Amino acid sequence: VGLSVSRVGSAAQFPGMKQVAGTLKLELAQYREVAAFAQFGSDLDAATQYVLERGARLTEMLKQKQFAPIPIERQTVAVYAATKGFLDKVRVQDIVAAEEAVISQVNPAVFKILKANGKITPALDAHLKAELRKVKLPGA
Amino acid sequence: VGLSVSRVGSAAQFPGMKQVAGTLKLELAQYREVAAFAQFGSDLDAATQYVLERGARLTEMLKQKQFAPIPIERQTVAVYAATKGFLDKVRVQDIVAAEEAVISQVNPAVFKILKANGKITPALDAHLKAELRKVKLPGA
Amino acid sequence: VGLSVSRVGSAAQFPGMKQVAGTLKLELAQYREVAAFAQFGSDLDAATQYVLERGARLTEMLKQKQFAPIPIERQTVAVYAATKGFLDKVRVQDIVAAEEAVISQVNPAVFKILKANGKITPALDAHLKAELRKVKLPGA
Amino acid sequence: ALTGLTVAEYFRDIEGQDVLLFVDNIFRFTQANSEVSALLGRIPSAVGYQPTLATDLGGLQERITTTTKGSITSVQAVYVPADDLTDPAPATTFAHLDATTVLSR
Amino acid sequence: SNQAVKQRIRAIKNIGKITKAMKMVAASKMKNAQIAVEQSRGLVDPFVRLFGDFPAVNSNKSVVVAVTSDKGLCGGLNSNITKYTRATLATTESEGKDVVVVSIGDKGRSQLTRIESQRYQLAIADTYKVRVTFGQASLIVEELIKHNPQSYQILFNKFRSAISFKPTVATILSPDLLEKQLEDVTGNSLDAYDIEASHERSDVLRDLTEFHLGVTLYNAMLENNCSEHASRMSAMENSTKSAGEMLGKLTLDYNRKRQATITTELIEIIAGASALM
Amino acid sequence: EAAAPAGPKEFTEVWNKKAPSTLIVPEFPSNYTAVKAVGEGQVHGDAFPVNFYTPHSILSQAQKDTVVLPGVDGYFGVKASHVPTIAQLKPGVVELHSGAESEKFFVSGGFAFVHPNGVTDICVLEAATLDQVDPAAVKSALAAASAAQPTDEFEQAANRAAIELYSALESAVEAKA
Amino acid sequence: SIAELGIYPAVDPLDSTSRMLNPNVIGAEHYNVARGVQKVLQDYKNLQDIIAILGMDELSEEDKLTVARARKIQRFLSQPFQVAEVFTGTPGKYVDLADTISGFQGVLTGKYDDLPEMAFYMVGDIKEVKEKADKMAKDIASRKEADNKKVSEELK
Amino acid sequence: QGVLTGKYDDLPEMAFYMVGDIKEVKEKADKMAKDIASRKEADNKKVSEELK
Amino acid sequence: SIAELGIYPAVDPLDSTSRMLNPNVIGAEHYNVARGVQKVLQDYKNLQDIIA
Amino acid sequence: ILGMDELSEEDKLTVARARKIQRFLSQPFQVAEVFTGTPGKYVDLADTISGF
Repeated sequence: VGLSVSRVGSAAQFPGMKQVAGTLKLELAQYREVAAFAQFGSDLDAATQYVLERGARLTEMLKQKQFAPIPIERQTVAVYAATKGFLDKVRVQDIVAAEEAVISQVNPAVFKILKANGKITPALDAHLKAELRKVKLPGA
Repeated sequence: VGLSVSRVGSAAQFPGMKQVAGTLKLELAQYREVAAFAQFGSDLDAATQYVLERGARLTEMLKQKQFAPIPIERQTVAVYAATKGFLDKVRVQDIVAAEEAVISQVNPAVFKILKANGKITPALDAHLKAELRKVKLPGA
Repeated sequence: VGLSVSRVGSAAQFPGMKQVAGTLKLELAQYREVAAFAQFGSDLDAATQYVLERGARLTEMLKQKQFAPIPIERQTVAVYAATKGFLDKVRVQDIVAAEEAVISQVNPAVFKILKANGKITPALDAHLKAELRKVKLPGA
Repeated sequence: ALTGLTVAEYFRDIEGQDVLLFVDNIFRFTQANSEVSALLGRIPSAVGYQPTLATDLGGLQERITTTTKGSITSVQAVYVPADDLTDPAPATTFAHLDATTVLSR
Repeated sequence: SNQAVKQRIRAIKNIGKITKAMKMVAASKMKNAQIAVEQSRGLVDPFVRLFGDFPAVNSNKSVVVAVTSDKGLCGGLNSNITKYTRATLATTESEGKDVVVVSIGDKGRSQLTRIESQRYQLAIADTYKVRVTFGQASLIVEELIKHNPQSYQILFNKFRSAISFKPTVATILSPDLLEKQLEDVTGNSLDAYDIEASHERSDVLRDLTEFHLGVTLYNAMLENNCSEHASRMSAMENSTKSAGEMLGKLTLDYNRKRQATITTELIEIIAGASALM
Repeated sequence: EAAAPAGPKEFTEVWNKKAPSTLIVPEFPSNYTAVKAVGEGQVHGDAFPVNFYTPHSILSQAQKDTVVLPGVDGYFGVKASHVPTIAQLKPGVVELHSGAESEKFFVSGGFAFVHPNGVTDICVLEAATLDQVDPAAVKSALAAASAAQPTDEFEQAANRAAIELYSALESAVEAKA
Repeated sequence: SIAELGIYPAVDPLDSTSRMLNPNVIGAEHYNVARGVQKVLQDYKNLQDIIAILGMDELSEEDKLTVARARKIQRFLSQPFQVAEVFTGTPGKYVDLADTISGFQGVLTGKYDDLPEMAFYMVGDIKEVKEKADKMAKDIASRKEADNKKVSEELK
Repeated sequence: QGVLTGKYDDLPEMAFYMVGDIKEVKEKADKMAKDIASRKEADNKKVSEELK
Repeated sequence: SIAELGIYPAVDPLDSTSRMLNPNVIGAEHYNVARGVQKVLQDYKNLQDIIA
Repeated sequence: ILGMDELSEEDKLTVARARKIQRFLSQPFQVAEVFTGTPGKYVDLADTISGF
């Protein structure tokens, strides 16, 4: 992530992903910022240990399989569900499993209106935060 | 001894030397697991002092001066005396004298038996072990 | 300092500097070997902390601004004032009024004698030691 | 260095003596022969030395020997480039050295 | 390419300088904090000469203290003590009893709250931040008699030599609860002493076991601090020899890549010139 | 009754059966103790071994012939074979004697054991000899101590300790012989 | 370097690849244990210089578990060959595929954290780890059993 | 010169990140410390309710 | 290396040089704060290795 | 890092031998007595072996 650049940056991606991806790009920079300080175990003031799980949950969010691309609205729902709340009580081992709970169990009509708007409107942000609390996350 | 191999002439070994060289290089093999951490590396457990002070005597058994090559029947007798434990009481500083005392003091009939039979026959290990207890190894 | 050589060496320097700089390069070498301990909180045995503060004030002695070269008699006096122990062993808020204060507050007759004789005689290091003690630095 | 070897070889082969020969920087001998073979258009070998490095060194170092009439002993100052003993010029020169005198600061 | 191995050589070289500095820092700290250890060794033995040494008592509430270190380059010391802590803590637990586990030093809290989190009530750190003194051990011991246990197991590393650090367990019995009872044989073994104090023996033994807990806790953290410095002095020695072997290997790899670079750049130049000549 | 004999020999078997066999048995402070209480000896006549102790220093470990200790019931001398005692000490002067010459350390409290083999053990937290105390400070400190008496009786316990220690110290500095 | 450890065949587990390592051809139970073994071996390779310049004494106890498990599963990739038995003497071990998948699930989950590292070296199956682990504990106890002397054979 | 001589050790460290003058790190510290003073109410009447 | 910390423009403050960085040209007050920033940055660059 | 006082008596005997061994490796040369006054020594091999 640190070495892969892009020249266009914004103005050439999804607007709804543009709302939810800058807070992922900078938070992974915070997560890589503490990896050279995780060989000792001092765990400073619940910051260098909190992002040490938050970014580790984000990098598990970014994994995916082969020959199975995801539509863009399901990606910007699935990374909405990670850089916001709804996933910090989940183990790092099973977020790849938790993402299908997020994608499938949530009503497939929020995907159509997120595709057709193009961004996350506050009318849609409310229902998206509402239906991200009703699903069952398998982490135990 | 770890990096050196010869797997073609391993089939063409002197028998008798093949009998004792197996436990020779196995004892040196588990001696190489005590390399640079006897009490150099971290600590000492001091139960493997037997393999430490055995691999040392097997190492200084195999040392040899220049321009004096040894016949094979006197090599296998010397390493039989080394690896059966017949030089276990001798200190590390005079195994060079101990093995030449073994060669000079053990009667030269057993060298002819070992060369002509070509193996340590069941008639020969008894007379060898009877000859090897009645020699005066220096030091101690 | 450690990688800069001159194969002509001391045969072609100022004889008044040659008897002062021979101390300087020696204790600079001593400071270079004890160079990790400058960044430590636990103070050592004060044969190293002594050479640490001494080598630090000696490296700050040899700093020089651009396009302002110094005559050889003034460099000799300023190096004499740091190798013989007339150092700023105060707290170092007075760097502003003590580096140049040595060459500006001693009387210039010692420069004339040191330039014309080319050597700090026993009749001149006496007056130079008497002159170095009465240096004002009245900013404090 | 061959001129110096000739003046020593007179005292060996004719006078019948035990001669010293001080080749100051055998490395500069190697370096000069590397320059010579580069000027003759030859392709350099490993790191940039002459292809004939071993034999150009052995042309010098094999006339320094003990014969039936005398001997030439040789104290050769050795420079090691880039602090690298496996550099092929000191690696080749060390093959001919029979001793080593290290002067320390 | 050939620049990464050069700066890696520089990094390993400065790490070797750093650990050679830390080795003799720990050597100085062990050499000065050794006389304090031998001076504090005197006061612990009149109590074990008086009260004795009873590790295998049957108690119902017991406080076990693991004296660890604060800084984390000790090299196999705090792990050794958290091994011995549960090794003696499972040895003396077969009665269905209560156990409070306390650690002195936050590297004990990083190692004990994952192995016994059910029994861990106290974590005491910053003890070696300037020096250990008897009033500090007294305050820690008062926090230990905040609970009212029947015994006190204290786990620490005795500074035997600069190389050997024997991990010991020292036991202190509560006065009215086990101290009078573990001395009972043919009457009592403490009745030979004529008490010349103010109040009755149930308070003399209370004062004496509070004093004895404080004294062995002072000597515990003092012996453990000296062995922590002396084991850091050996761990940093191993670190310098490891970062010297690594530097000696990586310099050979750099020289090989250097010679290979000069050869392949020159072969590129010759191949480009032979196509034109 | 001692049918449950705890000890260093009897911790070893329960340890060797319960704890893992990789570890050597943990040491005990009894292993570093050369002299004890019940096993006799250590007197051989008029001498007896005195071990005067502080947490920071070992003040004496030689043999003496009499020591006078400031117990709570007053001073008392310990000759070569005293009765075994556990004497709590009050602030006063511990005086050693080896013969004609004596050293007098003023102590702050502590205890003092003498054991059935005649070895005695003086165990105090702070013992400063009388040369190290200046008398101009103890008078002003007692004046500042015997003046302010707070009603919180923890502080009056500390005040009672203050006036006891300072008064015995003031009587300990005009008591030169 | 794997061969300099003594581990034969000296296959680098993190430099060997296949197009058959795909869940749609070998099934997810084989693919997940293969990717888990590769994850553990890479996560041990990331610690390789910290373990060198500092030692194992300072690592986290969730990473000392990783180092011990990877030292186990890189001895468990070692295997005696039927063609290498002429110059080693240890007989060859053909291991079926399901044996390897079950034997490598077990070291990953933690079902064999009590067995020593060298119990896994040059054995066929995870069964043969168990018969080598206890045979290593007979032979540390068979040192103190008997004093073998041979009498009255000079007339035999 | 302020951050060098030490006038601004009372500002947090990331307040200096992506700003203009020295008058903007001081007010980015104010915005950061009102925002880390906030996010303490969590019960209801936020955007998540439906009849809002 | 500066850009991997997210600091833009990724100007190396040490490895950048100018002919104008002279106390006779831009003034000694500008020159000393420039040299002081480079001094504290080089000291931190030397301390990072013992910090880690 | 520790000191010569904590050394063994045989770990001080090697020091006491090695200091005079490395002093006994020194030699005044005949080519330096031009300007250093001390006359030069030519040592035979038989004297060297016995003297060491």
